[PDB]
Amino acid sequence: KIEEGKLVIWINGDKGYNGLAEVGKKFEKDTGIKVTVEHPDKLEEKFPQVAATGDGPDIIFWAHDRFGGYAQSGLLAEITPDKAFQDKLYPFTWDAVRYNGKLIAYPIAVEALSLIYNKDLLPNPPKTWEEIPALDKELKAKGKSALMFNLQEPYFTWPLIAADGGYAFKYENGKYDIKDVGVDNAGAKAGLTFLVDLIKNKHMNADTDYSIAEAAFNKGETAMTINGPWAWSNIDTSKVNYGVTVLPTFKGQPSKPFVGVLSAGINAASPNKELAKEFLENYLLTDEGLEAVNKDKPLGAVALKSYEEELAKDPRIAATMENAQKGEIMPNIPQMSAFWYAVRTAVINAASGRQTVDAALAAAQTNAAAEEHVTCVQSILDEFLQTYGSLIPLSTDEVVEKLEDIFQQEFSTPSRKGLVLQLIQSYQRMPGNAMVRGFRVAYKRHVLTMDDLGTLYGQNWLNDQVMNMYGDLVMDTVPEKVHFFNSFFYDKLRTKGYDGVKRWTKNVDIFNKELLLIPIHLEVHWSLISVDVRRRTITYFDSQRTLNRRCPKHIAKYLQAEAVKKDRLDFHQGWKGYFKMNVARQNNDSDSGAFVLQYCKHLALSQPFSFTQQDMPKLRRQIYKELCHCKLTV
Amino acid sequence: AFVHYDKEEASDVEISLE
Ligand SMILES: OC[C@H]1O[C@H](O[C@H]2[C@H](O)[C@@H](O)[C@@H](O[C@H]3[C@H](O)[C@@H](O)[C@@H](O[C@H]4[C@H](O)[C@@H](O)[C@@H](O)O[C@@H]4CO)O[C@@H]3CO)O[C@@H]2CO)[C@H](O)[C@@H](O)[C@@H]1O
Ligand code: NA
Repeated sequence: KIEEGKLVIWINGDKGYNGLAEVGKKFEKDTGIKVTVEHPDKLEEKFPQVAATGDGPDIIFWAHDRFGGYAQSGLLAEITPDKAFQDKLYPFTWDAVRYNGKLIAYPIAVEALSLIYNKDLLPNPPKTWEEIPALDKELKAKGKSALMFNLQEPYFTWPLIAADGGYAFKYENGKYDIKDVGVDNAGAKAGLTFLVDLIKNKHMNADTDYSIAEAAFNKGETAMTINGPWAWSNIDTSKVNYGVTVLPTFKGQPSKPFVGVLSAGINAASPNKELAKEFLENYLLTDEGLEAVNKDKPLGAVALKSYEEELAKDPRIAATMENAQKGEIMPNIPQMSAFWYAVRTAVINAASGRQTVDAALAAAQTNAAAEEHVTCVQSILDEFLQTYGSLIPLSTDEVVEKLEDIFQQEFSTPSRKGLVLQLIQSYQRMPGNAMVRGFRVAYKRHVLTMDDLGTLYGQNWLNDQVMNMYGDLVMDTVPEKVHFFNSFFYDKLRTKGYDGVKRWTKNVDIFNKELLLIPIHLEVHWSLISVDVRRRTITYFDSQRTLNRRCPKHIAKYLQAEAVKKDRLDFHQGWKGYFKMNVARQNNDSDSGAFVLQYCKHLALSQPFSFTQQDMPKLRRQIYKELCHCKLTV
Repeated sequence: AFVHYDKEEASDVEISLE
């Protein structure tokens, strides 16, 4: 969980996290509060998963587009600044961080892609996309390339798509229409087709990512690149004399870059909400603090008017703002994440030749407008399949509760719980969604495949492997008091007396234990033997209230023999046999193994508990889950 | 050698080990 008295921050690695750490050091010098600054990979995906359970950071930094999804899930706490403080920042930045009338994060600064070019290779850089191909032929002859930039994230490739009319969500009459998506209209098709034509003309490489392009440009091996303010510092250090200029225009229209607002939200499970208020308002959002972060890796056009007016004189900031005005500001709705995913796959597949432009955008079109609840159920059941291998242990209520958490809506009313069930059933009916190929569980020597976990479904007969591993779990839950003989013990002892099991207990002195559990597998029926070592009693459990008279006699002969061969003759005598009364009793012929495992569990744990034949569907699911966890359910 | 018990006796039933 989250520690109290310490502030812990997440911010992406391409920002000035060291510069922010200097701000935290001052906070610690003036208040005694340690401030930790971490930059985990994939932190935007992580923050939901951990903030749901109370863990995670005190403060979360990301472009505003993600925060809708967080506020939808109750993960962000409401920002409460003075009107005095709110006047200090440009109003349209507070717009980026307002979700359904509430403020959910502090704006920090404004980001937009621009065209960064090598002044010495290319004193006059192209104004249009269309003239770049010939330029690249002219430079490749000189030994170097025209352009390189990140082709693995769609934020970089989007402006070309949106130039001739690509868009994400129609913004009409104040609201975003999430059913009207512009990722396969002919303008977006036009943009991406021009791009993939560059890949097929060997003017750019389809595998280029952020690191490759940055190295190319800063080493002077390529004359142009596309990036944000954060890149500039690493070029100040390089060989290159660079400028920041307007992006080229595709089909006479400006490239529309999506504009992000770096925003610091607050975890709703944070015990340090006041501390984060103080840090963000009075240390970070000052001229001094933004200066620190800006010097490590630039922020761009900061929200704090006072410092922005001092930075605005920079030609690079001016260029970034020009590109911003020609673009469109990112939405902050929860569907934005689903939009970005859809486009990332479409670009990568189109440039890799695995899909056409028209088909990749056909796919992205449907996914970006997909019903949010449906895709959530898809993800939940896919994760469940990866964890437990099948949907055998799945409870419908389980899915219902997860959805209630995510969307902060009710789902248990009949009309809604029924929709959840229908979605689950459609998921199950698709191919490959039944079980995981090669799914495995490994606990010490034991191994279970889906052929073993399958015996827990419905009214199937549990097999030897399931029973033996679950017994080892019961024993290892209280191992100084319990020892568990596997199912093969009894058949040997019955046939060949003590000599067939005389080497069974390797180094185990069963007579220092309190309880020994011995399953009894005959044909298809499972029974159980329970030895109370302290009281020297042998006791036979049958879920059908039928005693096997010879079984406890075999057990008794074995126990005396073991007392002889282990020099434990103080345990040689006093044994009495019992047929157990007042326990659960099956009505069918097929739940016997489960009855026995439950008997064992509640003999070992000695907690108040009862169950019945009618509890068996629940308990079967529970046993499955305990096995996969390699832990019993306390 | 098996024995079925019709009802549920009050306490557990002591049985022979020899
Ligand atoms: O599984 C695929 C990948 O999934 C993850 O990437 C996701 C993100 O989680 C989404 O949030 C989104 O990313 C957007 C992002 O929200 C948006 O701000 C913008 O990011 C800019 C940003 O403004 C700027 O501050 C700086 O950090 O540069 C970013 C550009 O990379 O655009 C992003 C998309 O380009 O969608 C992506 C998937 O495309 C995960 O992070 C990956 O590791 C994973 O492979
Ligand atoms: Na750094």
